Amino acid sequence: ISAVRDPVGTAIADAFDVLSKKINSVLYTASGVADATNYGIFGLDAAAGTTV
Amino acid sequence: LTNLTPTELLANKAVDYLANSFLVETPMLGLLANRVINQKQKAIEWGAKVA
Repeated sequence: ISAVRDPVGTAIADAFDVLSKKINSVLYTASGVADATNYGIFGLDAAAGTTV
Repeated sequence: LTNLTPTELLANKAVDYLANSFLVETPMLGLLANRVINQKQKAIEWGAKVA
């Protein structure tokens, strides 16, 4: 299949997809600390805050 | 004259109709019917990015 003839290309596409998805995830709840869960991004629950 | 027309000899002209109404709707087949692929190979191989 064409997605195996380039394992590099396929891994690049997979990493791009999961990277966009992680970016979307982190941009929501990212306390701003850099610990591989939130990536120094502040998102919205550290930008605006969590609760009242 | 009942006897003189025995039932063995009275072939009445039937109406040319067969009540052949049975469930033939196959829309499950219907959709995904024009996209049947006739391979020349028995196996169906493809990739699946599982993770």
